[PDB]
Amino acid sequence: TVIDQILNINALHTVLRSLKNSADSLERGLIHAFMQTLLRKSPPQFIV
Amino acid sequence: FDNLRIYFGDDPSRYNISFEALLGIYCNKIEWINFFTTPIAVAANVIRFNDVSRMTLGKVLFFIQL
Amino acid sequence: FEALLGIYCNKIEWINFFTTPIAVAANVIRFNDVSRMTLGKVLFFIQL
Repeated sequence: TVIDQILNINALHTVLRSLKNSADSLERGLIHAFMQTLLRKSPPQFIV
Repeated sequence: FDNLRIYFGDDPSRYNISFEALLGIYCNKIEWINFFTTPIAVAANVIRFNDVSRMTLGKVLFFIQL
Repeated sequence: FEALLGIYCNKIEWINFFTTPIAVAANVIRFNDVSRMTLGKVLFFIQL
C-alpha cells in the first residue's frame, strides 16, 4: 500500500543503523578502556 | 515500484527519507448553477446575439390579432 | 494527506581497532568465556 511500506522500510533501517552505531561505540569503548588502563599503569617520566 | 520509489533514493546508505507527521486539507468543487437548469429560466426567453453595443434595438413592436 | 518529510544521514565513520596505532601497544585475542573468568594470571620464573 501507501505509507505503511515506507514506515516498514524505515523501521528496518532504524534497527540496522542503530546496531551499526552500537558496534562502532563498542570499538571506541575498546579504544578508551585500553587507554584508561595505560594511564592507570604508566608512572611519570621523572620517577622512571 | 520505481515510479513510487522516490523515497530512499538510489543509495544504500546516507540517504533515506521518512516523515514524522502528516497533514491534510483539500478544496472542493463549489456548487452548480446553470441558468437553463434553474427554474427561473422559464420566465425568460434567451436570444443569442453578437453585439448588443454595436447596433441599437428599440421599437420591438408586436402585431396582435384579436 | 501530505507529509512533513525528514531526512536521515547514515555516514558514521568506521574505526577498525587494528587500523589505529594503539594496537601496536595492544595484542587482542578473542576468548568467549572471559565473562566466566574469575582471575587470569601469568607466572614468571626469574633466576639471577
